[PDB]
Amino acid sequence: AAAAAAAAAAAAAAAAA
Amino acid sequence: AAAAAAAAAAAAAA
Amino acid sequence: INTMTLDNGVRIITEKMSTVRSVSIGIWVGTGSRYESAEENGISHFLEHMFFKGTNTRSAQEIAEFFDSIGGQVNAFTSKEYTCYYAKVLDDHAGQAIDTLSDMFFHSTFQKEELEKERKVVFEEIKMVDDTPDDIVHDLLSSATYGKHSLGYPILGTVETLNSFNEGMLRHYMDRFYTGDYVVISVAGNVHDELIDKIKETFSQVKPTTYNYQGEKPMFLPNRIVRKKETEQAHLCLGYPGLPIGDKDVYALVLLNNVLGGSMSSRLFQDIREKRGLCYSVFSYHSSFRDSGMLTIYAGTGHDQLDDLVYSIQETTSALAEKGLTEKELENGKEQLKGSLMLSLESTNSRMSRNGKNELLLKKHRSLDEMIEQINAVQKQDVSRLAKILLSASPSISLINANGELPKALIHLE
Amino acid sequence: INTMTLDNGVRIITEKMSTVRSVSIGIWVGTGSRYESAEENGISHFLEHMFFKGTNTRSAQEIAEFFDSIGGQVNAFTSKEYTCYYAKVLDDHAGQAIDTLSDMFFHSTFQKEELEKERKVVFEEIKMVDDTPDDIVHDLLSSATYGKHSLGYPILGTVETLNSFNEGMLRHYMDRFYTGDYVVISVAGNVHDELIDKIKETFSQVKPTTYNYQGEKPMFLPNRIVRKKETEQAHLCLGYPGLPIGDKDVYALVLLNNVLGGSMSSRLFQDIREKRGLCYSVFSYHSSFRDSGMLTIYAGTGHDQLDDLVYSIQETTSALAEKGLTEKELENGKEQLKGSLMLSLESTNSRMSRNGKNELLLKKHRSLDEMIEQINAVQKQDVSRLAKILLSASPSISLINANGELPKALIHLE
Ligand SMILES: [Co+2]
Ligand SMILES: [Co+2]
Repeated sequence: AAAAAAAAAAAAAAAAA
Repeated sequence: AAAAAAAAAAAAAA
Repeated sequence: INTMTLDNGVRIITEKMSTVRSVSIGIWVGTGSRYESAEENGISHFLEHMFFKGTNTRSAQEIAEFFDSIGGQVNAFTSKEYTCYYAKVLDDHAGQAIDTLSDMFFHSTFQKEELEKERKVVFEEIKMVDDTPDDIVHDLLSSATYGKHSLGYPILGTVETLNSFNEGMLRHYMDRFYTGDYVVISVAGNVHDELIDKIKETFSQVKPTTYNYQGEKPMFLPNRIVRKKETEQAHLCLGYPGLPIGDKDVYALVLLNNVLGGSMSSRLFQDIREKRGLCYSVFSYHSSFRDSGMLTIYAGTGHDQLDDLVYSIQETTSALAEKGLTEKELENGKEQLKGSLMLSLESTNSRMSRNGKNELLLKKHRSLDEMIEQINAVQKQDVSRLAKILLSASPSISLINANGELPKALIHLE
Repeated sequence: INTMTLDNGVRIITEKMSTVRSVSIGIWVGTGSRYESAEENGISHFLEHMFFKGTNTRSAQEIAEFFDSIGGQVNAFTSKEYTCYYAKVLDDHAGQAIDTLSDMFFHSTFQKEELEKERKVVFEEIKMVDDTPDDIVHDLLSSATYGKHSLGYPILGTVETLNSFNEGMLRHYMDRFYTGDYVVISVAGNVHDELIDKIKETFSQVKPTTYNYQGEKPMFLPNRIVRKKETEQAHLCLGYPGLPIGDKDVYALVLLNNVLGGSMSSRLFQDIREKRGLCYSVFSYHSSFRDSGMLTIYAGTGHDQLDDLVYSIQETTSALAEKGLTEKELENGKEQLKGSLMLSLESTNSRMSRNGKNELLLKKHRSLDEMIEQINAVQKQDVSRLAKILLSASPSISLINANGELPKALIHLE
């Protein structure tokens, strides 16, 4: 897909992502 | 449609 | 969305988008872990890795260097009924991308040196997926649901089978399945005829499909698999019968899953997470195959809360299977599906992927308006009647936890 | 890329695109785990979660139902130096999206009932990353590297800390940082002037920043953490010194990481996986903050090859540091970054997150041509130099394995 977010390498910290 | 199962574990590389 | 069938059977499905400057290329092969046999389990996935180990003119590293110089957006994945090799590049490199992808497809050099090597990587891949309880739990669910059927085989295979693998098995398999009837090339984005003809010219080399594959139908059984592992949470999966790819009532299932646990407003997200605070992650998804299909629910909670989670989920799946959908929910589901679909029209991979997958698993091409009609055409009771048929069944169960013993998910007391 | 500021201090950064229907709204706030203090560790993140638990106008469920009705493309996350709330909606719903996001930002009530159940989901969210060894090991590394400084504290916070977070602690924190100087609304895509007016008229309400955060600067400690966990693989993380967010040679660091383990053709990927097949996963990434930064390497291998894997990663980083990189490798990187950047421009969520993050952390923006030049300008001299400075330092180690003891191979390293 295209829609890109802005996470890191490894450490969950979202609603359900 | 799309056939996206659960957690990925069949891709090419990390 | 143009489509094209060459004389060997290969199909070229294209979709031009002027708004973009990129282009997604995909080589979709109609085979997967489902088409394998006991001894060759994992062969499909191994072949997919081996396709990047080197050709007669490009070595493993040269392949890597090329795709990196064009953004690095190249990936491969093996499913149960299809395999995929795709890449995204800028218009001015599509030709080269096709040449490299092509050469990998046709002229790969399965050197024992490189293959002995790759076998080890895949062995790590297996262990890594194993150290991911929230992921391997989904695989076990397929094993408990289908037993010895090929659908119950893990896509990565086993350490045993992999050790038996060699250039011989690879080519013997590649010869039967990587042929005319199974190959589909999907291209989306800013495509120019030149490139398309290049694809046409190149994939003519694909040998006609001569092997007649005989596939048996699967039986769904509410069996249970449990695994004792040192974890904080209890990883749980429940399986319910679903529908097979072709089925006419697929849009009905899509909407039914959306209501179940396929969104934020879904019953499970609200009942189990928002209200009970039991799970950070709870969701549902559906897997549709040729002859079979199935609805899946995942959930993870602290051990001490496992029994409560099963009950809570049970309650949610009942009032759904029994009473059904509401009019507000049915439309909310549609607004979502239409909305996401509309939003995906901006990604070339997204279209490329959709196109190649439907052409391969439906032998049909569905336009926007066509898919949209379907979504809207779904009546509130189609979903309800479906939820009643599918969600009533005794579910198959997968579970990973500390004590490694099944909880109290055999009786209906609370 | 038009950038404007209101009186309260909040900045509005926007970017109109012309081949898209969607729009991406993002509410950036310059505060995260770094800005917290021991006792309120986890507040930044727990807050991000409460923003979806209900307001006076709409309930947690109505909030879920709204975003679902518009694709479900919503989400939020928390980092060490910033928090983010965003959505992707078809323009005809962008106004409604902003109305819902505003209500959450301003009139979000932190009821005793919700704040209670939501504390649990984060307790589950915490255990979930805990069950994911290839994920938490990265955090265990941040801990070793920064000891007891806030850069070492987990985003999700600790369980003892969450256990006390009340509406008082939330609002106290929130009423300090969620102010003019930290707020930055970013919009990209089918941006209409009408929406920008609705934004200005809404985020003007945010109160000016009175509080004046004074923070300590971190210090790199070549420490090591080891956690014993029943696993199949030994998960290793090695951190090295990096560079600050807007440092002189950031792009040289980007290119360095690229050659190190940042791509298929990187030294690490080719040496550890491609030639030895020691890992399925081996990569590197840079983490840069406004005053510090680190270069991180990751690798998963079976419990046995942990000694072998270590010496191997050692050689590579050793050789890179000492001998530098070739011009071919440097040119291969520029093409990768340039091409990667190009393909990203097609995404709305991609441009929004870039601008918002830049404004919030660097305050400066660069057109595509300005970005491409910066990438070109980098010299092999620069990169190879940096490689020696950074990769010649004693690294920090975070390790998770079956026995929970450090490997013998984890010694010689100068
Ligand atoms: Co979170
Ligand atoms: Co794989």
